[PDB]
Amino acid sequence: GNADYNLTGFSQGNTGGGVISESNTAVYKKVYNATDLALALKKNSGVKVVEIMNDLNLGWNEIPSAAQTSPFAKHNDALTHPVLKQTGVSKITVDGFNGLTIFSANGSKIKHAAISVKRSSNVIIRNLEFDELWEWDESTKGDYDKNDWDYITLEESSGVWIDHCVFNKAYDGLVDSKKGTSGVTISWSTFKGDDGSPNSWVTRQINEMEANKASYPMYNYLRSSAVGLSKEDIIAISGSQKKGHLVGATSDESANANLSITLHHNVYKDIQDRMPRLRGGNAHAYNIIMDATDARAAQTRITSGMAAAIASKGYKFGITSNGAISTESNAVLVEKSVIKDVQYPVRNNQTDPTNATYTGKIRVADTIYSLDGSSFRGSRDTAGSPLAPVPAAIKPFSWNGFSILPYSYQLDDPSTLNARLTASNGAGAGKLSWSKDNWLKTSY
Amino acid sequence: GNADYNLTGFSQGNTGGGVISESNTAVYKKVYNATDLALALKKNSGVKVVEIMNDLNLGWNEIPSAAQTSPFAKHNDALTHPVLKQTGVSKITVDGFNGLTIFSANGSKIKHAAISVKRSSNVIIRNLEFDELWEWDESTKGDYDKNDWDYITLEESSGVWIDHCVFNKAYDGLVDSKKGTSGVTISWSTFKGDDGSPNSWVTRQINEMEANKASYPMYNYLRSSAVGLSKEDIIAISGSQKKGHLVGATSDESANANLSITLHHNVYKDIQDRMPRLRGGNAHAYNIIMDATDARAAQTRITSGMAAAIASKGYKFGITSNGAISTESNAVLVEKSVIKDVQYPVRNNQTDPTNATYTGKIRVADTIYSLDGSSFRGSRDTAGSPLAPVPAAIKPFSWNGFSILPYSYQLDDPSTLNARLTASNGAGAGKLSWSKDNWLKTSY
Repeated sequence: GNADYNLTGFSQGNTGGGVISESNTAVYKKVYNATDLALALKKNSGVKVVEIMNDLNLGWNEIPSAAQTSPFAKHNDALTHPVLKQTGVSKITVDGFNGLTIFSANGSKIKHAAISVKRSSNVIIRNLEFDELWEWDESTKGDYDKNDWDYITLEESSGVWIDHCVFNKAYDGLVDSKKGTSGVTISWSTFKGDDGSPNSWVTRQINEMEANKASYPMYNYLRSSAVGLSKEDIIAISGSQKKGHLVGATSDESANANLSITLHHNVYKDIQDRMPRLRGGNAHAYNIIMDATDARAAQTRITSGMAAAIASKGYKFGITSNGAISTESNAVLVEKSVIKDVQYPVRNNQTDPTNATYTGKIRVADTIYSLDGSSFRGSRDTAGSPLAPVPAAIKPFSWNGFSILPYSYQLDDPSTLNARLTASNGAGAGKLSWSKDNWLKTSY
Repeated sequence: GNADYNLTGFSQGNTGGGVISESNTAVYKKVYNATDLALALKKNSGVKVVEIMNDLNLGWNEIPSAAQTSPFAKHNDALTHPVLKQTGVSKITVDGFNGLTIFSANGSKIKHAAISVKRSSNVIIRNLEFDELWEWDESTKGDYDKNDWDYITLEESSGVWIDHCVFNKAYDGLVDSKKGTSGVTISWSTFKGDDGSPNSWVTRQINEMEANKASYPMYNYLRSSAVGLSKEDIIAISGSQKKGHLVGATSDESANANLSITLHHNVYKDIQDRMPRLRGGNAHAYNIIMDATDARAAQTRITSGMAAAIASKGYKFGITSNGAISTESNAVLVEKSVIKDVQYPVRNNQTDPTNATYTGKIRVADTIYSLDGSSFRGSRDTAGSPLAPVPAAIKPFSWNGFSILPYSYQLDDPSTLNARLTASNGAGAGKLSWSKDNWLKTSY
């Protein structure tokens, strides 16, 4: 039952904005447009609950002039997506809030904006879908290093629960946790790539370039006889999301040791990397799914000779196939999860395998794994395990600062997890239909 | 002016155990004896603040039986000091801590024990004096290569602030940083030798040998007609501390590139060497004093013919006169400091001056220097400077991995620095008397 939906993990104790009546207009704000949101989330507003009432199109050029002020700012410019070049892209900074809930009753969408949570505590964000924050990268040749658009970034914050949300493609990260942010739980959420339908977000981006190839040199090269990718090939390869969760963004900073995050009952569908990528702190994932089936299929479209031609011109275009990554003395435990078609599911050092300073600790327990039709269920520790950490000499697993995790939690069997998380009442926004006061609660 | 006491430098971002009330007994431990310390510093104890309440005598043979267990272990045996042969010497290993402050309210002493910090992050150590961890070396003939007793060793750790501490003689090093440890600041601290008073620690060691000369072949040789040193001469020459800070202990290890350390507002009185000695990484010293006046005086007791007689028998006994040393592609900047009676204040290659791989980068900016009554104020780099790096071909200075230091800081003028640091509210333990909660803070 509904206790399956309880707050668990490192965000334990977070009550957000509390249980507040919708009639308490001073502290419960119903948001219908960008101006309402700007007024509600203005620093020191004192607002405790923000109810998003409908989809919000929050790009810098489409919002009312009254909304073009803190907490909204113009983000880095859209350079390539025909829609985003019109709408613009905003960055909305939630700063200094202590005890805040942002939710919608029926899975409203947040489009064309990044959210940054800074210097805040006890923030709950639930039942929202995040979309239309990706575009093709010409400027940095496939590296996605310019726009810096991420759906949610947490900085120097404490106690954050993101739950029953859905995230689509992003130029950079989906949910990143930085600058010592502690007490994060992300649960019951869907992270997915583009599905390649004929009017998909990615297809719309590619169709624009196909009609004007000379204006997009990387795209033009990929389509040219030097490489030989079809437009359909490029849509398929571009469908998967390049980056999941960056937990600790700067190398060898001691504030990273304070990062803590729990991921559970989430689906990561065609996410190429960072589930999570950790530096220094403590991350626990249980009952998650990393299903990279479509990304793995897309990789079949790039042969070795094509890959050589792509890289020979300095372009990055292809499929990364990573799962969980622990670096820089971090601790990651994955348990009772399902991993499909991820080639390197368990990584312990990204920077220099013979420099132990860059190695993290990582362990996987009772997890189902499949690669190209293989079948394994077990741990990272048994001889020959396909979940063994690579590539550095292994640092024996232990948490950082405690012997056992400081919370209890309920575990499902991984063999039935895919059915549960992909059901009509599974992970994501707009799946759970109950009275809206339930979105303010943290246990059932 | 309490902001003068702010945490700065590479340990920025370290908050230690945080602000915790002394009434919060689960995580704030008052330590009166070795057993209390052993319980508080046991791996995974979860303790955040350790308040040392009084001087601690922590030798392996003097502590309670209940304290003879991890995190305490027996160190290498005392072979020569009459006191240490009775008390024994312990090694206390702080392992796996994240966010820990160890302090005392009034400058309590830690005696007869080495502290090793391993695999830890965000550690603060303040207002403690470290003493009685030196003895005469017969076994390695003056090399001090056997006992391996150091007051503090940091290994594979991140974020360490040592501040308002005092260090006396040690067999080996005072504070060493190893195995890729980064984010270290040492500030407002005193490092001093023995003062040669009639019951000083060094005098007690020499008196024991004077009464039993045949049992100490090196001491006996030095006193013999082959050399002609008096007991008083040997006490004076032994008074200075041989080694300061070893930052990177193994030649050409890739983890050395990750070492970072800031030294500031410290006094190094009669320290012969290693202020700091760096391999590979980055070290910044500002507003420090290296005052080797008494060591320089002691050197006058060894004439050329005496020195030749000492060396001819394979003994090392004398006065090294080094300051800051950068090796193996490391970067050391010293600025706004005072250096007195150090003959070789700036060194760039200890292992083989004809091999550039062993040369480090080093620069000194606006520093006051005096040798045998001379007077200079200036930099490393100007013609005829007595602060020029020796002895290898000079590598142009630059930091490793960054262009400018990743932190901001205020510089005092070196002309008033000696007065400031040797004042009643100057560097060292037992010097600041403010309410004890101030020892937990990192800014003022």
